[PDB]
Amino acid sequence: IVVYTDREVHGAVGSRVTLHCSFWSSEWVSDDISFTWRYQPEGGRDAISIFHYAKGQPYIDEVGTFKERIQWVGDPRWKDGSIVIHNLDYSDNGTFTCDVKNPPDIVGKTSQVTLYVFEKV
Repeated sequence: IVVYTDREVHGAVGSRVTLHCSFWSSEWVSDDISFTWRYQPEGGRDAISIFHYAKGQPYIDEVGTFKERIQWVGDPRWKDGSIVIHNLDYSDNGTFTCDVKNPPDIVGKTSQVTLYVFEKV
C-alpha cells in the first residue's frame, strides 16, 4: 500500500546508478504485482515507459532513450522492483516514476526519484 524510492540520486558519466523501488503492505499481498518505470526528461512533461515487469517476466523498451542500458535487479518475492541504468550520459537527467500495481485494480501507487548526472561523483 506504500511505495518507496529514493528522493534524488547522483550518477557519474560513463558509470551506472541503481534506481531503487520497493513497496510494503500491512496486509498479505500476492506476487501478482506489476512494476512500471516511466521516465520524464528534465524540463519535459511526458512520462515514457522504459521498463515493465509482470507475471514473473521483465520487459525492456528496445527503442527509447535507455535502450540497451536497463538492467532488471528486482525481485517480486522481496517486493523489490529496482533497476540499474548503465553507461550514463549527461542527457539522462530526469524524473523516474515507479508504478506498482495489484490484480484488483488498474490504478497503481507511484513514487518518484530524480537523477542528475555529473562529470565526477
